[PDB]
Amino acid sequence: DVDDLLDMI
Repeated sequence: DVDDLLDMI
């Protein structure tokens, strides 16, 4: 989840 949100950044 965290990695995908980081990419969302």
